[PDB]
Amino acid sequence: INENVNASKSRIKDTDFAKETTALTKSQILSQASSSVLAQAKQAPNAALSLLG
Amino acid sequence: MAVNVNTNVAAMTAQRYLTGATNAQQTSMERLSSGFKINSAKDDAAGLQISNRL
Repeated sequence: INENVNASKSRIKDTDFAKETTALTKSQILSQASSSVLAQAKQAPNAALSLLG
Repeated sequence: MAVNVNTNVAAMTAQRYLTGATNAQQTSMERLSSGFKINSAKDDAAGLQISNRL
């Protein structure tokens, strides 16, 4: 009974390392993508400035 | 045809195409940062419904 209970508790509480590592990598690439997008977007008011004159 | 000071139709054309390009740029930036092609129903209504149900 203890072996089966430990197995069931692992199914519910213990983490899946493959899925979690995949999710972590996906989150990291998403963070870099948002970094690049934000860096590009921080330059539109520069285009506004170059028009003034 | 004449050379005027009060109206600048070429300026209006440039402003219109500039706003169009800016809107396209903002849409592309939103899709790139979000990672989703459909971030509102105006992108694709049936696509949004299908993606939500899936």
